Amino acid sequence: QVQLQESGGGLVQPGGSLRLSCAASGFTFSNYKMNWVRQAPGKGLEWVSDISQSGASISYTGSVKGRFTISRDNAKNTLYLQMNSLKPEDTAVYYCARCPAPFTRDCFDVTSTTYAYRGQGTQVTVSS
Amino acid sequence: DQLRQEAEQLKNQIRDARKACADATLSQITNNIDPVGRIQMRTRRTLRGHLAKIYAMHWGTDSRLLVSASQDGKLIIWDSYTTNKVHAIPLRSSWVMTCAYAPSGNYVACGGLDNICSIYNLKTREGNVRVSRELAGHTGYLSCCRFLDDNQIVTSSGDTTCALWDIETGQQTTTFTGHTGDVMSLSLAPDTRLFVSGACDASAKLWDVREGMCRQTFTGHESDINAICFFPNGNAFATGSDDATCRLFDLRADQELMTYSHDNIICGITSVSFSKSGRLLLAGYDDFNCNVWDALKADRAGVLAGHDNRVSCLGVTDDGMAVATGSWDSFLKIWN
Amino acid sequence: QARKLVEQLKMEANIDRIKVSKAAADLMAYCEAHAKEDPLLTPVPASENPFR
Amino acid sequence: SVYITVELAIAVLAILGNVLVCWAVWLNSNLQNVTNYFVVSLAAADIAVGVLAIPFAITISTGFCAACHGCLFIACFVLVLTQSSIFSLLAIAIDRYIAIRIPLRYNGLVTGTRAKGIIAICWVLSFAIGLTPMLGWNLFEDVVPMNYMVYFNFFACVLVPLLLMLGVYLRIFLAARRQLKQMESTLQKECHAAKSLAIIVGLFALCWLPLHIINCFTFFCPDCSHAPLWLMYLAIVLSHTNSVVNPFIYAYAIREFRQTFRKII
Amino acid sequence: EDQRNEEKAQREANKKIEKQLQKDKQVYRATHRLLLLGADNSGKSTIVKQMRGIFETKFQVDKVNFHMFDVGGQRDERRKWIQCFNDVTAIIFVVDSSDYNRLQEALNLFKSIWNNRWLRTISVILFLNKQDLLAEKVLAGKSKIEDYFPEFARYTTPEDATPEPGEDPRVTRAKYFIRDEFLRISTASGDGRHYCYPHFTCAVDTENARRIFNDCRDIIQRMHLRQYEL
Ligand SMILES: Nc1ncnc2c1ncn2[C@@H]1O[C@H](CO)[C@@H](O)[C@H]1O
Repeated sequence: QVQLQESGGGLVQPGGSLRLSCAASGFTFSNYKMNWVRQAPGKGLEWVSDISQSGASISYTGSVKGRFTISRDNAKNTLYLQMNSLKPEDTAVYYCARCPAPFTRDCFDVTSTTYAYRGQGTQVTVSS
Repeated sequence: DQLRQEAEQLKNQIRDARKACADATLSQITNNIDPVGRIQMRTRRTLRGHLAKIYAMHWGTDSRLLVSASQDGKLIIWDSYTTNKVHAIPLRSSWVMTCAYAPSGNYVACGGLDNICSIYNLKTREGNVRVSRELAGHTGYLSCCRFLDDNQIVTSSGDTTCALWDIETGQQTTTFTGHTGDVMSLSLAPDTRLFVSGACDASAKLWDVREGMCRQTFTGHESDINAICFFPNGNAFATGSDDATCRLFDLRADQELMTYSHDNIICGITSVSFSKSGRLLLAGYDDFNCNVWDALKADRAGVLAGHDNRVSCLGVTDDGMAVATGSWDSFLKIWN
Repeated sequence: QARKLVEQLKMEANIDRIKVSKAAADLMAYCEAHAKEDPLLTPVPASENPFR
Repeated sequence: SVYITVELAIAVLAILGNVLVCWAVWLNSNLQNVTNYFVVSLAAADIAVGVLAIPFAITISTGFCAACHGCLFIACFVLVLTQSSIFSLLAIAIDRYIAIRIPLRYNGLVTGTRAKGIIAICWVLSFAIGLTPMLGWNLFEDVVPMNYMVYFNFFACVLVPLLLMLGVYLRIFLAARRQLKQMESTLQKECHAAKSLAIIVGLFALCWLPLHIINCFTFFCPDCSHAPLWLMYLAIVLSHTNSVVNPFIYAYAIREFRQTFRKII
Repeated sequence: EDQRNEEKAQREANKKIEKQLQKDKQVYRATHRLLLLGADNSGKSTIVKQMRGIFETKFQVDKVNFHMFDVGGQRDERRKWIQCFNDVTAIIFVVDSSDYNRLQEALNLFKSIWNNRWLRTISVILFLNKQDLLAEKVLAGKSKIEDYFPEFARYTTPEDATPEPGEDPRVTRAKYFIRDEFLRISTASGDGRHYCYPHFTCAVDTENARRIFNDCRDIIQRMHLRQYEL
């Protein structure tokens, strides 16, 4: 009953804001830490962001630091990811995966096309 | 899109069918039975002689001999009635994951991260115990290499593949596929016509050895499945999920009849087994203590205690006269 | 690819079902039958248990 | 004399503490190892010395009047047991030194058979030294050769221990500093380590010196008549306090077994 | 009691089993184990000179034995089989320092290892490979760290510098920036129960075994001292 659907996404010119969503279903949302991952064409997956259980602590990747705000709404079970001031090279299919063990801080959720707690997908591109 | 929608529609239909024909619940219908009552479990023997932490154990057919192995890379055949080292077989690979005892008692098997669980004999004609056959063809590690008879061994790997092996040729005769993630534990049925496999994707599959295909599916957990045990009646089975909760399903109903969990516990399960009568359900945990759940009232009858570290395995005898547990402390215990 | 996953969903869906009430009743009146021969439920007399 | 009351109170306290530690060993397997062999041997020595010597000490103190060689027997017995305690302390110190000096080869150099070897060697040495007077070298001061006392017990077989363990623990402190300032406020870790090692060595020295120093002074100054019997008894009770306190040092307040005896209650 | 004559044979078998198990225990305790790990194709197979689960290596050093482990036959998934290594003496982590893109993945893997429940109490030796390759790349200068990492903009080499001949300020800056990132990861939460031992190496070096020896000695010394509660 673990289901993960990813709203938002599509086409937008460079530097044009967006929004994204990952509303889980069938598991205790508040007990896990979330992640956002992506994979551009001709390249494997890669960690992007994450958030602790309560949202007190956050992290980011080097490239997009200061451009994306990752917000977790525990009550509504929907995890946002604001997209700001895009760059042409950031186009890729995006996912949303809660790493396996609840009540911890260790995660191995970027397996090569083998993980099972990953959302379906969403498409974002940039063009003139 | 032309197939994802169809899959969603079929899944919704299956869920609706499961919801229907669900009048009342097990807790609602069995609430008028008296509680089993507090139990007074205690150790009637302890087993020592290992070199490292223990991983798996298994009872024999005679309910008097049990075999277990440890990270040290050794197989020890004990004797509960009169504690004695019946045998001590060290494996070629110091690593090991599971052990099994043939119903005939004349063969055992075990494997580890080397991805080959080999066959070991115990009725040596000359007089020396020697490995008989090593089975190769699995890619990942092995998390269970359960026996079937003197010449057939069921096996589940860490590479989402389970297969039944013919020992004589040492070649796979059938391959089971379909599990998304890693398969961890498997258990046979009393009629040896079906077996259940739990995988690290919050789903356990029911199969058919003779035909080799998935007959049904069950999904009621929020994490991977760590252990699975078959009900003696063959109409149900329990699974040990890492999400700190044990759930029970029924084949005929196709659903989850009742679940065991509490806020007192925040640790995932490690091993599960059933009592001979079925009322008692033995559930392991990560906090060195093994609970006992009322399999028909969702209550706890009083946890055991007195083990050093993480409990790795667990089991009950064929006759149900004793319970054995292993842990990472290199100790083996036997309870009343 | 998924042409077999959809078929698997189909075969899994198409199967006879048993009401949970009857399932519970017939899973209860087996622990209500194998109670006399239940070792753990009732402690065995000293002669019964070989302490092993 | 309250002397009695004091000595028996110390003896019963020794009984309590040492039964506590031995039972704690009985009630765990992780606390039984090659190292803890030495701790349990120390506990056994402490038991024996307290239980038997202390009543023997008071009985000899009561009066002898030259009743043959029974007093010599009791005196040699108490000597043997006390020196067995001393040698147990020295052995644990040596084990700690080797462990902290050669960690890699420590496992292969400290075996169970070897451990039992040092325990047996320590006990036989204590016996073969404390039975020396019977060979023919012949209250306790009233009867025993003070020349033997000074030139065998104090000047050699309690100084050599003290010096050896002092040097060993100094090397331990140096190693602690090496691991403190090399890879890993630091002005407090040194203070804590110094406090620990000092307190232990100085406690042993304080609880075992007074009696022997008064013995040496009395041996060397015949014109100096004698120290008061209350001084003598204070030194005696100090030695028995060392016997009581060894567990108070060793594994008690170490946050490792102290928790083990804490959970039982 | 004639049936007890079989109990005699059982006792004899017990005696033989424990007689062999004594030597087994001695050797097993004497042996020392090292769980190797690192991204595939990162100089792993070539880190050590080797003159002495699938890939294992035995090499004596000054009358001390080591048993290195390189499990490299399974799939990418690691959430399960890693838990079976809760009692290793130490870990050796090798990363190809020249792969700027893959460096972030290596960083995240190391963080997950450090914060893993069952590995919370294991210290890890750290090997950084291809220092010469990184030097060549940075001197060429076509690429840049600033491309992938922003913290390189305002990083000043620490007062604890220790360069060698040829190593310029730029290459020293890069080396110590990577090392300081790893050290920050380690120090974010250590609890004093485990640390990391940074090192630098090429693929034609030999002192590696000595470095592992020294690291193991220091870690075991610290473990004993901790058991002394200082
Ligand atoms: N002068 C003395 N009076 C009493 N006990 C003594 C004396 N000299 C040595 N001992 C004994 O030697 C040990 C040193 O404390 C104790 O057993 C103690 O009783």
